[PDB]
Amino acid sequence: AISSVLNDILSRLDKVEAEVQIDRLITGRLQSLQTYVTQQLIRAAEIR
Amino acid sequence: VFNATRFASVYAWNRKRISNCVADYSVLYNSASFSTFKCYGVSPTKLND
Ligand SMILES: *[C@@H]1O[C@H](CO)[C@@H](O[C@@H]2O[C@H](CO)[C@@H](O[C@H]3O[C@H](CO)[C@@H](O)[C@H](O)[C@@H]3O)[C@H](O)[C@H]2NC(C)=O)[C@H](O)[C@H]1NC(C)=O
Repeated sequence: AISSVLNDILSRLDKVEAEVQIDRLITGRLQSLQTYVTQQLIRAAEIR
Repeated sequence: VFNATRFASVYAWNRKRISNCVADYSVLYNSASFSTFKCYGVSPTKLND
């Protein structure tokens, strides 16, 4: 995407070009939590 | 910029630097003269913000 700040996309783009950009961040970020929460669920099984 | 008497040949394409001034892009967007006004890292409305 054009920028790693959300509001610097949203101020600079319309309702459709922003949907193409923003969903990239929604993807990448979601995969960043889906990673992190997995990593914690496994560590948690280590500490358990 | 948009109203010089002559433009350059596209091999020697002239480049004018714009700086230390107010820009109102609605003047251009509202101009029924332009066949093409596509923006490539912003949207043409949001230019004013
Ligand atoms: C090239 O230069 C031209 C002269 O500056 C310019 O045309 C002028 O455009 C303005 C609007 O920005 C007009 O202003 C008048 O508009 C209406 C006309 O009905 C009036 O009700 C308003 O009160 C206002 O005075 C000028 O009338 C118009 N003049 C001429 C001779 O066309 C072009 O827009 C410029 N083109 C580019 C590409 O920049």
